[PDB]
Amino acid sequence: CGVPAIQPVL
Amino acid sequence: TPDRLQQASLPLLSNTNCKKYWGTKIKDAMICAGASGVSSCMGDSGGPLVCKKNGAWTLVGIVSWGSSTCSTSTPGVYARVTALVNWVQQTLAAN
Amino acid sequence: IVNGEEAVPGSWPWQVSLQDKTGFHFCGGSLINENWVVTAAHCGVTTSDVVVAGEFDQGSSSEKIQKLKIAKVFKNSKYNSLTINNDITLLKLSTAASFSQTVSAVCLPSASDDFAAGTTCVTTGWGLTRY
Ligand SMILES: *C(=O)[C@H](Cc1ccccc1)NC(=O)[C@H](CC(C)C)NC(C)=O
Repeated sequence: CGVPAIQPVL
Repeated sequence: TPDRLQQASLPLLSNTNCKKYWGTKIKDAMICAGASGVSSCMGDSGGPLVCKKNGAWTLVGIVSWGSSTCSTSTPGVYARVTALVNWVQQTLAAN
Repeated sequence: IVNGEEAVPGSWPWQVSLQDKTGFHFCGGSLINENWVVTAAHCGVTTSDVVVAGEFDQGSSSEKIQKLKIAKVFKNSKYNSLTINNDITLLKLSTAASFSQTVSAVCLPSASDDFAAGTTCVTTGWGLTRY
């Protein structure tokens, strides 16, 4: 859990 | 209402400090965040407030309520997941 | 979210949209596994509502989204609607979500986990961007 395949960019 | 998903980083506040804005409305199963120039608003309710812990995004809050006008200078109030996770665990285990 | 920004499509895989039968988005939610969604108890979800996963642009017709039916609504019995305390509801899906690159679960903390004031976190959603 908690590890997106597509990394978020903030 | 935006068609595309929005995001925003914001800081967590302590309940004590949050009571300076909301007074007694702040309970133990609530956690505040914001008052930083951004704000959750109508339609965001039920959504996530996540914090990265040990490399993984963890659900810390659930968008609950806040300023009637979504003021960015007022903190938003979220359901505090750590105070509700035991119930989540019991519910899944029994269903 | 007021003053937020557009997210990278599919970068918040656990984020779902709760829509009524007319297709109107009224609340957000988070997938904690293939069969369960966590949301706010005050959203007043019913089994006639739909959970939409894998969505980014609610205005697009070309996204491969998953519209999932709700089997049961579990409102936390501790929820107090007068004070809005313990605002949490669990939704058990009739059909399990299909996890993929754009659909997956968020982690849950331990009851004793600590998140200090001052920590910067993130919130997402399709809520109003201007009041
Ligand atoms: C649910 O979409 C919103 C989320 C929100 C709204 C304004 C500021 C911060 C977060 N919650 C509400 O509209 C709630 C609903 C009651 C059931 C608490 N009302 C208020 C005044 O926040």
